[PDB]
Amino acid sequence: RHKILHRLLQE
Amino acid sequence: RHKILHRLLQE
Amino acid sequence: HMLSDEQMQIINSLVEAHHKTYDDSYSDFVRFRPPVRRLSMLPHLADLVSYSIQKVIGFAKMIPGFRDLTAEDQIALLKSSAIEIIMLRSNQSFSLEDMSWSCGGPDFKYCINDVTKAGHTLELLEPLVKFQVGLKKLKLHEEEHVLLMAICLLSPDRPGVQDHVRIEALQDRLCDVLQAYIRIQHPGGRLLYAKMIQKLADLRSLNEEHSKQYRSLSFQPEHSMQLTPLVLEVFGSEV
Amino acid sequence: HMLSDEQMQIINSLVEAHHKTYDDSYSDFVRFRPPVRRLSMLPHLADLVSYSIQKVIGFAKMIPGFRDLTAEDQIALLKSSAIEIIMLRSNQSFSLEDMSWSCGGPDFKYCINDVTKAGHTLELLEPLVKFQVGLKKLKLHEEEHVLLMAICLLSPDRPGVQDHVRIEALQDRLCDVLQAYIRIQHPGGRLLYAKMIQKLADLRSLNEEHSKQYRSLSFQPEHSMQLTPLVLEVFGSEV
Ligand SMILES: CCCc1cc(C(O)(CC)CC)ccc1-c1cc(OCc2ccc(CO)c(CO)c2)ccc1C
Ligand SMILES: CCCc1cc(C(O)(CC)CC)ccc1-c1cc(OCc2ccc(CO)c(CO)c2)ccc1C
Repeated sequence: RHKILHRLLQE
Repeated sequence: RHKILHRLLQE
Repeated sequence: HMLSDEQMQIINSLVEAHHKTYDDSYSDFVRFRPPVRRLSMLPHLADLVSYSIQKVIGFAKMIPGFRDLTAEDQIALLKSSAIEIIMLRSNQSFSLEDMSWSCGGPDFKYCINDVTKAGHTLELLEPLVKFQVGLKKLKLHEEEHVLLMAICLLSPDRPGVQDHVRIEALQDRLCDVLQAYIRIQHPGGRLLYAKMIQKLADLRSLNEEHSKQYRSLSFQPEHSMQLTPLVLEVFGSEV
Repeated sequence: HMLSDEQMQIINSLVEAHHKTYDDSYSDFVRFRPPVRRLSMLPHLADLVSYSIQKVIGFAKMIPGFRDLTAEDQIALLKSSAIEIIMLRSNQSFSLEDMSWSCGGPDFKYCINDVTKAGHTLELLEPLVKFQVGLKKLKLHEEEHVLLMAICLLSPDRPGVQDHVRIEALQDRLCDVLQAYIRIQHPGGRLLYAKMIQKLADLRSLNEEHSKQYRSLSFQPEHSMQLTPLVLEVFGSEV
């Protein structure tokens, strides 16, 4: 479910 | 279902 | 008339975001898989593109409003626009002289030939170069160039988008500042805005062409294994 | 006694496979993402490991019998043994002097420090180096070393394996040639075989340790995005 995109979009 | 492994294992 | 504080605050906000996500020294390129002039450039360009996606995301997170959109919408916009933001931002390094992307030094100068060896055909490269040129000619301002990227990323007419209302607004708010700024700050830009939109239109065709070709390559594991997790995820077709 | 034709035919078959999948010049390393001495080595080592998986596969496809096994079994064996074949094959470049893996030149010489910056801890590195040393000391022959790799890859006691019968046989056929060859061709190898098996035993613990740590890293997308499609697939947990 878009692992990387989510991580990069938060922070 | 292991796309790459299959391709590399054939040929 | 003259821009307002809000309109300006946005311009400074976007410009700062771009400077923060676009390194003029290109010093990070040395860390990519080395270029090799049978898809010998695929590794290096895959790393270039992956790296660029990261930057486009960082840029988006700083666009006023975007961060308040739903995580789902953020993704929908990225996955569908990213490829276009990359084509737009790459122009900053495109050189009309040698008709190429001159980045770091000689190693990071990509000719129309180099780019051929990455899995893409003239069917895409021809219009792409055409695009870069026509755009390079608009000699846009850093503020106009940065806006254009924000307008393209905040296009509500993208598949997967839910809140097709709030986004439409944000884009509208961006499109004005551009029309205003040009009217006020760009002498001879009487026809610029309209010309810039025609560019957002060309980006859809390029987006289209690249997608077809990307699928083709993406299906052959001997080629997909050369890509990166981020490139596969963003350019993938998962919902 | 003395080896037979069959036993020998296998030895030449394995040895040829190894020479064909292990480049002594290491010239391919220059094409990996450059090493950087916060997981600065992860990119370069990920590419090293990915590259190695490719070789281990090519080697397996040439082991007599393996290719006749079911595609499913081939995968089961690879996914569970690959990491061990890599530890075994890397020994060919491990140097007791500087306690490191000296490959191409100075750039491709990995110290215990370098390897630390790839996401792994001493909890694994300590026993690994320990393993490399103890093994380097057995001064095995190219024929013994090549066999050992084939015995490890044809271990039927691996999860996912179906035909736990046919494989058990192949391994047996390999284990003999080793016991024979040593008996006949390796003076002072009266205790070698037994010592070599103890090594196949240590490989299981290392395999174990690496798997735990791999999961840890693998779960953090900021780290998994640095890996390769092949590494993710082979070291992944898909069934
Ligand atoms: C729009 C096309 C983008 C593209 C996609 C791919 C893949 O589709 C191949 C499988 C994904 C890695 C490979 C290569 C390229 C590709 C990349 C190019 O790089 C321009 C280059 C890229 C990005 C930037 C900043 O983000 C800069 C500096 O301004 C230069 C120039 C031309 C092409 C065709
Ligand atoms: C057995 C450990 C293997 C490993 C896994 C990983 C990852 O798990 C990190 C996420 C996957 C990329 C990163 C680095 C390594 C790792 C790699 C090492 O490289 C030895 C090196 C590798 C492989 C070969 C031939 O295939 C040679 C030449 O003989 C040298 C030495 C020590 C470690 C810890």
